Amino acid sequence: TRLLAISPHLDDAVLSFGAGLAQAAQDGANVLVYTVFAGAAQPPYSPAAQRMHTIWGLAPDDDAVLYRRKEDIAALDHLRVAHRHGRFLDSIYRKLPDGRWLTAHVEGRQKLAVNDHSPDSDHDLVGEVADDIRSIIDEFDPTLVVTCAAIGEHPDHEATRDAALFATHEKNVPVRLWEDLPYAVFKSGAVELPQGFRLGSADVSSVKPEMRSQKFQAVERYSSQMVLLNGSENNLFDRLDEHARQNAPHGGYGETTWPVVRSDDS
Ligand SMILES: [Zn+2]
Repeated sequence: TRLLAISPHLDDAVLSFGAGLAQAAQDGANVLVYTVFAGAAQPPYSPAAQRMHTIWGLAPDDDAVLYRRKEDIAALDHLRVAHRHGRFLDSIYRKLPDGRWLTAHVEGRQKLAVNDHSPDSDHDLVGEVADDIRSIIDEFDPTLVVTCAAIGEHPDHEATRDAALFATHEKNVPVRLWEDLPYAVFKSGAVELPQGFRLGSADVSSVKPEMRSQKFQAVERYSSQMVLLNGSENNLFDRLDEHARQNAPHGGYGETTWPVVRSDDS
């Protein structure tokens, strides 16, 4: 078993699928977690990115990607799994064809806005990511790929998911999507996939207490994300536990995943 996890950002795979990853490694699978939007970034940073760096406990002009890459390696090392850091820039670092930043801070507004841009630029990014995933599939030869459902509709999550669907389809490799956490605690769960793909029946995993502990300890390695993830209740792990309990009342901890299959008539 060769399991390739494809994470949009440096944290998503562990938050969403860390128990699954840790399980797979125990069961003797060869596990690699490739993060798409782990591309090196350097100043000048946008006001929005500088604001994010501050929220992450860094100075505005710190090399945030380096800090986050080191966190990811610690987290994945804790799960006893391999890492691979991709070349693509997080949405907060990307520019539009016209030279504007992709993402902007709006005075008063907490949530960051995305600037309008052409169909083509979106298409091009997904195409590039798909190219890199195809290359990694050739190199690593996975028997299973897992990536995000993009619950919560983060553009980087949607780009990752779509690129993985295209690449795995072309390469004829089985693929599953995980339930994005903690996003799924606040969103309906429904997603719109690219034409021709659909979700099969959910699997809700059941993992031993030791794996839950390992997952949660691994999440803690992402120091930069802790304040953001815990919120003003300081209750990330409680919310994750409650979410799992909802989906398995007579169970222990678990993670929801769906197989992705081809639609009828496609
Ligand atoms: Zn993410």
